[PDB]
Amino acid sequence: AFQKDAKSSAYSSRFQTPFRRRREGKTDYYQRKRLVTQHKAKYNTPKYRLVVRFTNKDIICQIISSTITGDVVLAAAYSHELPRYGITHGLTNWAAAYATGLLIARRTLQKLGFKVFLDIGLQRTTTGARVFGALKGASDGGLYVPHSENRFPGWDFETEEIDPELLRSYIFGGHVSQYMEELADDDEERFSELFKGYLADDIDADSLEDIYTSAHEAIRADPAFKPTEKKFTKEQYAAESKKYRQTKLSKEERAARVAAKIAALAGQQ
Amino acid sequence: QNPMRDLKIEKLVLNISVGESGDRLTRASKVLEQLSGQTPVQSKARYTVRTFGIRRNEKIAVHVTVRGPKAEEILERGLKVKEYQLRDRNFSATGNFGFGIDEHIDLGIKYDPSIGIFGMDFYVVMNRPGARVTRRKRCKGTVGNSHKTTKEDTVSWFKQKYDADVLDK
Repeated sequence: AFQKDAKSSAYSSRFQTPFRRRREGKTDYYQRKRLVTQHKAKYNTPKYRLVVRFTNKDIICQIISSTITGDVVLAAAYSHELPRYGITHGLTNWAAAYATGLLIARRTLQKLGFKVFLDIGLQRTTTGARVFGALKGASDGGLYVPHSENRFPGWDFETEEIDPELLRSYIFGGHVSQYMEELADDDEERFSELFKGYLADDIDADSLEDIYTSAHEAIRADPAFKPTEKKFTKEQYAAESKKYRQTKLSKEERAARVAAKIAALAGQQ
Repeated sequence: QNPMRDLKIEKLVLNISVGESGDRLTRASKVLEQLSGQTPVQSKARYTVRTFGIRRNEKIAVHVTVRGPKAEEILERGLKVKEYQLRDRNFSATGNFGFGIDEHIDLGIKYDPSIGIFGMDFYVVMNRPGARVTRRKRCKGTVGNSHKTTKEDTVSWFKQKYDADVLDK
């Protein structure tokens, strides 16, 4: 980098590296401490977090607990399963968060015959955020997930009040259809760009609420998680992958490279 | 290579130093408002000076940051004023640049004698796509070497579109 920046021996020598999962900007250890650590007199009683995470367009809900060897997944549901239940579009929206969360609750609570805490991760807590969508679905789903109402959309700021006519509307995609409506007579340039697939499968707005309404039914009816079929084995995926992973060296090879180098770069061209 | 490592402007930040609070500052503010449409921000003196006649926390200067299209207008519009001639300094080693103009009228904007005239500081910070990596909350990273904005690269950018001249050695 910059000549008069650059790093001394002494800088590096005494540098204390942060964790790794911190270097990665992925773990808030301060919040993790407080999420995980258990009352000392409840002994080996695991403290299960419901982890909700948003990728660029897949939602992740795992129920996780901890172990000094590593954390431990009890249950996992991904919003990409939702085609299974009759959901194909907008699956990182507030309603896919709800749906996925309900899928998580129903699924685990099944394989159990349950108290659990929200790991928001690094998400901001803004009112109307969709992490909290996950929460509602896991809670309407059957889990005991301790929570308050003031981050669900349709929470009145300037009064301690929830409009649930609104929050229902979000669970079902009502803000998405209403946009989808509104775009059907003020601009079809854009309505064909985004909302494309809805044309391509003939699902115009009004129906949006039913898709989710019956995604719900479908889910409670069979939450039991279908793994993908696979196609190619452990071994193959491995083998084709090693075609693309460089492999280190011997000191012997490196030794030559320098000796070779002092043959070239040195003895007067 | 080049695809997707274009060279957008991150932001333009106009700045008005005024060795005092009061009318003369709220007027500098008024200028930046009507010129940006955004309501501008005030800055307090960091320590007290005396030979500059200011006290810690005095409110001494306003400024405003402006992004996308609107940025380019005011850039070019005041870039005009400067006859499309900057200098070889003016550009930072990290590839941003700026200039001053006095008389904030030399770029649209009437006179109004109950407003006065002000000088402005123009400062243009440049970047490429994927600036977000160094700026979002999670997995905050630093941008790869062969992606960083530089002086060479930004000058050449300026010399091109705009057509303007660089100047000096």
